[PDB]
Amino acid sequence: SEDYERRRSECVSEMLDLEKQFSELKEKLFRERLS
Amino acid sequence: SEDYERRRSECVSEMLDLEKQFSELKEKLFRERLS
Amino acid sequence: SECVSEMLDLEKQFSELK
Amino acid sequence: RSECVSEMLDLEKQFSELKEK
Amino acid sequence: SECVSEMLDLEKQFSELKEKLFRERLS
Amino acid sequence: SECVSEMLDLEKQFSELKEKLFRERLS
Amino acid sequence: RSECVSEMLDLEKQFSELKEK
Amino acid sequence: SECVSEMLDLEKQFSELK
Ligand SMILES: [Cl-]
Ligand SMILES: [Cl-]
Repeated sequence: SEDYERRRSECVSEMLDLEKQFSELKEKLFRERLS
Repeated sequence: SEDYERRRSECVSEMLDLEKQFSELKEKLFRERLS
Repeated sequence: SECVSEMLDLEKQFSELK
Repeated sequence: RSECVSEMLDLEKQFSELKEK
Repeated sequence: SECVSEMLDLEKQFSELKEKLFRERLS
Repeated sequence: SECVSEMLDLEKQFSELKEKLFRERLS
Repeated sequence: RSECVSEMLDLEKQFSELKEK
Repeated sequence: SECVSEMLDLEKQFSELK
């Protein structure tokens, strides 16, 4: 058997994590460029 | 006299605030669309 | 500030939208 | 009636001003 | 109206700048 | 290499989806 | 040598898979 | 998970980039 939704969620959570790192960098660059 | 940099910073801070509201909505929509 | 009062208006409208 | 437009326009210009140079 | 199309115009400018900054800091 | 051009490709897909979602939830 | 490319490709496909339907 | 191990690699490379 395969816990398809558990596995899906672990993958989603990693993508969310990487995308929040990208976003944090974009927000830093935005604030630095305007300040 | 005009505290040009103080005034500039208050304007910048508001723009940062509005843009963080927009970002929070985009992040909510992203997570909901992937989950 | 004009920049600040207008942004506050915009922040309010974005809140109401949501 | 129509700050939406007027305000957007002004804030658009202020944003260009802030990210210049 | 709570300014929707104009709010979109502005958010678009912010997002375009963020994408350009990211690409530049990295490229 | 720490994968830079490929990291940009992916971030671009994420940002494009976020812009589409925002526009849709609001339009 | 080159997971960068291979990994990007796989994760690109996984991202399309996740946002489908 | 393949998705997870690859993402962790990508997260590490993004950290190293910074
Ligand atoms: Cl399992
Ligand atoms: Cl003053």
